[PDB]
Amino acid sequence: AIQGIEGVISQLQATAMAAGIALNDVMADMQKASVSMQMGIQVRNKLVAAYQEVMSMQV
Amino acid sequence: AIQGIEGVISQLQATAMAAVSFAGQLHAALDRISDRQAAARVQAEKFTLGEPGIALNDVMADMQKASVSMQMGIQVRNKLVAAYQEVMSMQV
Amino acid sequence: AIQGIEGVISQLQATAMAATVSFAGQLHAALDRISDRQAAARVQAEKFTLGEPGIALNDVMADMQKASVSMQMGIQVRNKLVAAYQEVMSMQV
Amino acid sequence: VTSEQWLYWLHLYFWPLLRVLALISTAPILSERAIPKRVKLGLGIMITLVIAPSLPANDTPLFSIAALWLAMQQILIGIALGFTMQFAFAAVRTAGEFIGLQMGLSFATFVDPGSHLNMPVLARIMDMLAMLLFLTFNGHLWLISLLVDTFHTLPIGSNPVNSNAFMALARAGGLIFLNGLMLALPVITLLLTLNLALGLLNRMAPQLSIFVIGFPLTLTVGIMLMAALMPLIAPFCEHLFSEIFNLLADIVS
Amino acid sequence: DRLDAALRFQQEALNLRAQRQEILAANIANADTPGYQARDIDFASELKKVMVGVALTLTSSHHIPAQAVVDLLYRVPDQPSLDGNTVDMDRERTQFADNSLKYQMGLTVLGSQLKGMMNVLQG
Amino acid sequence: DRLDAALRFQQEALNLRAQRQEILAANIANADTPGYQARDIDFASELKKVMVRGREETGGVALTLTSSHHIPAQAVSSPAVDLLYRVPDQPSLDGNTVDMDRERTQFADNSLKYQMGLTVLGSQLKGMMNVLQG
Amino acid sequence: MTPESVMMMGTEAMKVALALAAPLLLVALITGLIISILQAATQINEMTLSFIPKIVAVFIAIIVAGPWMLNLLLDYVRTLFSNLPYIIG
Amino acid sequence: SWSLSVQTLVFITSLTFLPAILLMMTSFTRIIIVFGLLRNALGTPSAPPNQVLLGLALFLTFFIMSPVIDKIYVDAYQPFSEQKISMQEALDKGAQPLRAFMLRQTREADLALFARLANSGPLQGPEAVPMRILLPAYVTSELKTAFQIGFTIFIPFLIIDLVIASVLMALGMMMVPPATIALPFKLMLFVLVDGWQLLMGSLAQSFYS
Amino acid sequence: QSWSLSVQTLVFITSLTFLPAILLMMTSFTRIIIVFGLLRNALGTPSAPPNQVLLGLALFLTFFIMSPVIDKIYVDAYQPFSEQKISMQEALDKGAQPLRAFMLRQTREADLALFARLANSGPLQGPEAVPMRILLPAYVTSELKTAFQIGFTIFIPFLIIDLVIASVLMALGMMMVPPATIALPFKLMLFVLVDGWQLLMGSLAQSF
Amino acid sequence: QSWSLSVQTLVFITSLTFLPAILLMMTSFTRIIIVFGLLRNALGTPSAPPNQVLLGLALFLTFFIMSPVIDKIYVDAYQPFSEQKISMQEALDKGAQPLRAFMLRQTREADLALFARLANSGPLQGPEAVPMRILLPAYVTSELKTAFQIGFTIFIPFLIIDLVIASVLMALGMMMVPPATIALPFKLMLFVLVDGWQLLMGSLAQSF
Amino acid sequence: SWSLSVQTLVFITSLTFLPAILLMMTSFTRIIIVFGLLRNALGTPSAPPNQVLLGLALFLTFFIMSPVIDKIYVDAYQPFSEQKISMQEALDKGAQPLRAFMLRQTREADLALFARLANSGPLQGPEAVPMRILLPAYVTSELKTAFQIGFTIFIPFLIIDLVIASVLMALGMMMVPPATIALPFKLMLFVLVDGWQLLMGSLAQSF
Amino acid sequence: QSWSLSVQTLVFITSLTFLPAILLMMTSFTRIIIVFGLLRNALGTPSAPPNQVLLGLALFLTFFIMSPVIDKIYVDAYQPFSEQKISMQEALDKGAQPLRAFMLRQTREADLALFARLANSGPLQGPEAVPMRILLPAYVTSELKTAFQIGFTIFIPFLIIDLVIASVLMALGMMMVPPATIALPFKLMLFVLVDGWQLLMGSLAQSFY
Repeated sequence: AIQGIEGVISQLQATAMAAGIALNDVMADMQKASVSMQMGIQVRNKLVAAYQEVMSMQV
Repeated sequence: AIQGIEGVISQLQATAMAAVSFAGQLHAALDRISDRQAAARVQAEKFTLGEPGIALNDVMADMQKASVSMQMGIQVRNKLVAAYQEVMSMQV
Repeated sequence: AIQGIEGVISQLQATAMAATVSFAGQLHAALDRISDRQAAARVQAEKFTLGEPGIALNDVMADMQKASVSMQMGIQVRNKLVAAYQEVMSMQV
Repeated sequence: VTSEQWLYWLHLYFWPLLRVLALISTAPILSERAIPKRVKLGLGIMITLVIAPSLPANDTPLFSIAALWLAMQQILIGIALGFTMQFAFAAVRTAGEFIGLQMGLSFATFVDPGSHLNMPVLARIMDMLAMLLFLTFNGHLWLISLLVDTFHTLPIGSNPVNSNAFMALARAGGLIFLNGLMLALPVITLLLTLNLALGLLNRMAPQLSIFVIGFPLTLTVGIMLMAALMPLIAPFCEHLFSEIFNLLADIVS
Repeated sequence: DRLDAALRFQQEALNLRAQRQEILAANIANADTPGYQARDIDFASELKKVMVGVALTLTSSHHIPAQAVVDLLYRVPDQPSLDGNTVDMDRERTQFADNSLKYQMGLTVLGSQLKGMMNVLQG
Repeated sequence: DRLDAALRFQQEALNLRAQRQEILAANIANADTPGYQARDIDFASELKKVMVRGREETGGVALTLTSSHHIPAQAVSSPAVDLLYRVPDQPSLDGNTVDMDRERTQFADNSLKYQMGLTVLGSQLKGMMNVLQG
Repeated sequence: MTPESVMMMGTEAMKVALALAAPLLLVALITGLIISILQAATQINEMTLSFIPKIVAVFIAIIVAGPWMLNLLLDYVRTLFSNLPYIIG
Repeated sequence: SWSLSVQTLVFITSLTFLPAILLMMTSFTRIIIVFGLLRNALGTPSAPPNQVLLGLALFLTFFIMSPVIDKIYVDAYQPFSEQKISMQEALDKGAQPLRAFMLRQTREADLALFARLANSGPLQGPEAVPMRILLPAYVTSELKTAFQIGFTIFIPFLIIDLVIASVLMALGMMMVPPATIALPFKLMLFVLVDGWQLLMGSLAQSFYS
Repeated sequence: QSWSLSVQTLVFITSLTFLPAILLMMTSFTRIIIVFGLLRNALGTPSAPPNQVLLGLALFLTFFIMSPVIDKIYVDAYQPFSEQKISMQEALDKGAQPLRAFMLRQTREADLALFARLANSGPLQGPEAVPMRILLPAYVTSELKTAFQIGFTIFIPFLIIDLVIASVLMALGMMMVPPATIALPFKLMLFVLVDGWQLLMGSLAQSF
Repeated sequence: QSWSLSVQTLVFITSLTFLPAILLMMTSFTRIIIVFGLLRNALGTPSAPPNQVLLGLALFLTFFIMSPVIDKIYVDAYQPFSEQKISMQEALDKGAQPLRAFMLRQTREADLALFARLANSGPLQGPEAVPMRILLPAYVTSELKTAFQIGFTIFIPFLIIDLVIASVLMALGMMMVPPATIALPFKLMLFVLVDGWQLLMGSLAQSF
Repeated sequence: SWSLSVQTLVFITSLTFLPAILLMMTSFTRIIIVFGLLRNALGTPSAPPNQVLLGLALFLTFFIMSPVIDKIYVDAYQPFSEQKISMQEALDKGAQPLRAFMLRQTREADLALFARLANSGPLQGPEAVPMRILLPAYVTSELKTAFQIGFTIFIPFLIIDLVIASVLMALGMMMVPPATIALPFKLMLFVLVDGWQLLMGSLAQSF
Repeated sequence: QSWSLSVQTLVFITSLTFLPAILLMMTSFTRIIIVFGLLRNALGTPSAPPNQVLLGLALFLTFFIMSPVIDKIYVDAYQPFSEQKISMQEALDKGAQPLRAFMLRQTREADLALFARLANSGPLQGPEAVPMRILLPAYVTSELKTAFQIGFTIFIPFLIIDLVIASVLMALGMMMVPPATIALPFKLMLFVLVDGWQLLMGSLAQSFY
């Protein structure tokens, strides 16, 4: 993109300043997605529990 | 329906003016697996029939492939159900 | 019974006038289907063990395996129904 | 073939689900505990199923601090929307509780503040009347529509944020008081006059008045006054909802 | 039952293979009988016929249910014997071995179908 | 990213095991074809190569399908692995170097190593579900 | 369904509450005022003797008009529950 | 059609979503919300135990959804069981009576909103609405109807507390809790005016009207 | 005709899942537990006897009340079924009779009429024509109504004590005291001098 | 007659499941817990001693009170069973007797009569033959009544203190001064001075 | 860098203490106590719901932590991506702004008490105060500050109540309770001066 | 003599469940939080600091108080455990002794005597031979009594303020003025100027010594 090339030159300025599919793949990505979804569910559950504990307060 | 064809022409007019999904993918996978299994079964029945040209090697290999595909479908269903149960267990 | 014949004539009058799903009825019909399949396979094995002509061993084994598949069908449906009922009844209003 | 790329679908369906569910758990009527949890989760899931395919999918991994920042952003947006909506019901509850306290309904708070003995029954009456009015004016549909619309204004992707904007929501805490005063005003003032009248009676022969004649008279007068004042809340109800909604529209951006 | 319709073809093929196996072994056993004709069945036609009934009605409990109760083709002789026996050793030995092999194949296919139907259910 | 990087070594080793077993099965299939030099790959060097630079394919191009009625078709495709020749043991008049003892020993060894990779990857994934589950 | 129907719902409800509570409150108020004016006439002032007849009067009020309140409130609730499925939206 | 293994797999998988069908596609939500709200109203948060209310709601839903289930059985389950309609068409045939039942009880505003949110084309008649639009519209309409019913239910039980507090306050007993006095009177009211028959009949009419 | 033993085992072990549901909806557990909770609310203290003690006591009371019905079921269904004299389905049908009679004896007519209206029932006839799926919700509704009727009159004496104490305290002059605080010991005194627990169990048992 | 080992361990684990019910309905835990809750309510401090502290105190007091019964069960029943002298059935039957005697010692004859008449039991000669299904609910009811008696009696000194402070404040004209704020510190002082905690625990132990 | 699974375990475990972080480490206690005392001042203990007060305190806490959140983003969020610093050196580096903020808002007396409670003699410098000594001292300082702000809020409402009672007594009334008369005047004073916005401005200025 | 690794892991994880019980009945926590539960009552604000703030403050104060006991347990018992010079049984026997001494020094003799008599224990030669079953409930009883003593003493200055304010209000003829609302800000004044929180925590810590 024109804006994409703008971003490339921006990252160059940043550097300046700083100075078919098989079962093997199907199953592995399937498991990885299951793991990531479980992680997201657990993190959200922790956040929701913390929020409800905060809001169940008594001021 | 007459009103149904009216709706079809209306959607065609909509396309004129203006100028696949997960369930669809699962349906496609189920159809593919069932079609493979039916093809293997039909070839096996043809061999059992005595019709010429059908080799036992191909029958047995196709049955093997159909079994593997069925097992793949079973595993996908198992996981999918597990993920759905995990999502529905989330406390809101 | 006298009252039983009264009920028969009452059902005949009902048919005259006429000229409803049941989940319990459907479960009873399914359990009957499984039980008669198992009993038919068992009786076939009975006759084949007793030595009666006309019964084949491969048919005996195939009928037994069909009965096993039917019972597994029933067990899985039972598991799903019990899990659904428990999850519905574990909810709080 | 038989790809079914799972990460793409997960990243497409997750963050809109997080934002929708964050709004659901805090938005009034949609956040009431009487709804079973599974109903709320299913409503969020179905709304996300309808909305997400049109949105551009994000590719940030769930196993990164960027995912945590995204989740925090969605939670902040949802709770901000729900709470800004809840402010109006807070104002109505305040006005009702004050009318009830000028009724003398709960006199034990003036002597024992927060002593496990308080019944703001008028506050509850007007709170549920306000909920009924909000249901009638289809405010919840609007809330859902605005939850969808805040994407175009603020996309899922991590975007920079501002400051006094938060103050605005916090400064909305003034409205709860300011609008509450007006609703009361149409009744408390006359009640005040009534109390003033009772004072004139006590300027006569000492004692023998107040706590024996004032309470029943003022209770009946408050009852019939605000029973007549009931038709007045609905225009004020729409005014409160419009204030909350356009404040949300102006400040969320 | 739908379960019968799926397994009907293989069960009928297995039963027909067993019957033809019995017929071939009877041909082998009666090889020395003078005047015995070697009989056999056409597997495909009989399989069509079996693949392509009315249980009497039981009004009450005492009523008794209905009680239940192939065509043989002569083999074309190859060599003329003097005692009228047309059984040829080589032809029927090959047919016997082939029928044994096909019976094993049918058992394998039927077992695979049942095992698939089972692993669909197990869980 | 982190989870993808942590499980990438064993996943790539298992994929390379699969490709090596495909090659060994091809060698076993062509064991009686006259004039077929047995092919095999150096597992360690190719594994490190796939590790540093991602997996690539010789061609694997295919007809594009914009419409829903376009007929799908793909041309020949194969990995970017270096197919090396195995040194023959003893000469043969037909001219193939597929020595069956070597083929079956490599087949069994690759089989066990692929099962080992499956065991390691499954253990890691459970070792992670154990943490997440709650 | 319309907000006019809702606000009417609240008004009629709370007028029913007013009708239920008006006899008891008015009886108590009249008794208190009478006892107060008698105290003023007699020049007697104790804050406890006005509390005595009020309880008796208010309790008699349930004897006399209690059935009327019980019949009015039940009729209101019965009509509300019967008309519930026609004001649904 | 699908192979028998695939059909069995699909049947077993679809047996899982029964609670989802009961909660998001059935009359259960309104009844359970009304019961929870009524229990909140009478002041006994643990009175009819959750299991009793759940069983009553299940029986009410079974009695209410009877014509829809009958139509599904006569139109979809009967031809499917007699090998006249394939497994992948029985679902489509049976999803129509449930869709009609969900439509009648839904609301225009919700339908318009969820037709706009999907960026779908104009829907000139109800016959062009897909399930992806009707599902959440029906859910939102059911939630709003249940909350309306519960909030008009709540009014008398708060009226009684209001009058109790006012009467207590007339006599100067300012330190007497009003809830403890009002709870027996609320129970007496709910006993007198056929508390449950009227509520049961009102909910059932609320569905068939 | 009889079911196979595997089918019998499957049905028998599946039916044990509805044991809490049977105990709650179909037996006397609901009324007793509701009355006990209301009495706890009426005592002035919300959790004086732990929920566990009340639940166990209600279970024992339910067993004692239903013992005649259990005996009738055992004589009619359990004993002839275990001796292999009747089938499982016929045993269940025979054993449903005494429980149906027990449920009918405590069922309000209006509840049964309403739930027959909602189930499209037309010519019902004998009290012995009501199906189980119609009889059960009517019984539950009648039990809830009866429990509320018992609770709101259990509340009466404690309200009397509360009002008397509040009136005496305020008329005497001490209007700043909390009447409930002084009233709670007197509520306990009234409950123990009347033998409230024993009399309450007697009344609950004689309500059937 | 001796149960096989697998049946024995099945019985043991199933019985271990019922442990809280035995603690609540067969030991002295319920009465101590009720008295502690009423005492906490009586001081005007609804949450000063955390529930866990009072539960632990009640558990330790129950263990100390029931030590003689546990010793009798060990010596007479459990010890021969652990040395394989007697089977599990007879060991349980022998172990029931000391606990049954303890529960009969602390029950009221009226409640026993109520539950016997309710259960339609035949005439029973002496306390030797009374079924556990009859004794357990009667013992629970007697424990509830005794706990309420003790709590109501305990409520008296704090009532005296509240009344005297309210009267002292009222006689001074202080009409709008609430007496709870002044009474709570003096309730604490009264309970501290009389060595209230140890005295009340000693009184509870002595009543058993 | 240690194992990814251990990192996940630690992250999810630390997610549990989020209310502890909000209460003990941020200022949330101060705003919540100020809101409670202000509600007690107006004489209505249930006029704004506890939920609304909690959410308002949450929004105020988010704004007043926005500079510290920005410093955390600069020192921890960004360099964790460029991998110049990560895991240990960074979590502590990101927690450093919290340490600076809590040192700023903590009195010296509380820190001195909690040090002599831990026998930490050689604590000489003021930028190396351990978290164990810094946290409860900060909480106690927040309690004192919140009580002081609550008293300052109390002063005008107490003045209004006293004035109303004095005028009632001077006018001849001896039985009329002044709370009923003074409540609407308290509200009209609170609204007219726009008490809420100045209160939040002062709280933000109070740091 | 040492336990097996499986048994050691089982015992450790099982004993990890008793952490709240150990904290309440064996450490200082019981005396602290209870006093807080009374202090928030003395100030006139039951809301006060939130419950979680007070609980965590009590937890930190408890850790600071038991730092010497924890250090002694770590040195005498757990260090040989980590450095393999002791078993789990001997570690459990040895590590409890400093905690037993800490519990005994705050245990009133009367309560200890009461629980001995109630357990029918034989003649205990000296403090060192007191069983834990006798020391635990006696320590809890003495802890409750001491906490109530501290709370009642704390209740004094606020009572002084309330009495003075009420007397001033009544001496002026302002009889209808509730003095609680007036005296609450002055109670907050008293707690602020004297540095009530720091003084109270210092007093508690010194009391445990």
